[PDB]
Amino acid sequence: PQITLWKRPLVTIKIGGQLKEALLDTGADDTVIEEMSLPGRWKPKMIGGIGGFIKVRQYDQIIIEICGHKAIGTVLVGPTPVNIIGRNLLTQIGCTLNF
Amino acid sequence: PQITLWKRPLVTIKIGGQLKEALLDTGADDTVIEEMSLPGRWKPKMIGGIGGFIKVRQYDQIIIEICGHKAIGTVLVGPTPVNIIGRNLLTQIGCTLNF
Ligand SMILES: N#Cc1ccc(S(=O)(=O)Nc2cccc([C@@H](c3c(O)c4c(oc3=O)CCCCCC4)C3CC3)c2)cc1
Repeated sequence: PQITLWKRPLVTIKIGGQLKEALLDTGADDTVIEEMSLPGRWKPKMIGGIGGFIKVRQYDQIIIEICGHKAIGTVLVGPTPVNIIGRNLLTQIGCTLNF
Repeated sequence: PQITLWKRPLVTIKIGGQLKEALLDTGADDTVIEEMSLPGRWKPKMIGGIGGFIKVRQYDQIIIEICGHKAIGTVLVGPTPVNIIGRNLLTQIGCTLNF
């Protein structure tokens, strides 16, 4: 739908069998979820942000049901303070910025 | 106009007279800009990023032209990786998220 930005755009995502809320962040390239157990193999890597870099585990092709729609792609797991849905998944559910 | 998220939603902003590149970040509450000279008096602030917190100088009433549209609000100046345009100034231009 259309989402106004007076409030944090927080949605409910279904991932790895668990429900979690996340923030739609158009600024982020990837999707960073809090430390949790996901199945598969992963390669460790470091993403940087405001404040510095954090070490994370990159799992490939994971399915996420972000707000009623499914999407597949990479998910980085680690010590992030908030669950963030980034560009690599926002494009899959057809999200655009309009003004 | 309408922006698809296949590439970084970078825009040309005009602040302080200089032209700068900025990222439209819907997850960011406030606008954070790399170091520079702005007018007035400031207050201190700490904003929480993915990798931790950083200290910033808050300036209010700053005139700013986000790709054509001119908004007037608070800008935080600090040690950021890239200039971010947050919701405080994104609601001023009428920006929304659609899908
Ligand atoms: N929930 C929440 C929430 C908590 C704090 C804040 S805050 O005070 O605005 N601080 C604040 C200010 C500006 C941005 C941010 C975010 C953030 C990004 O969107 C991006 C990156 O690192 C980040 O920390 C990576 C590279 C730089 C830009 C690209 C994407 C946080 C939400 C994840 C937080 C905002 C929201």
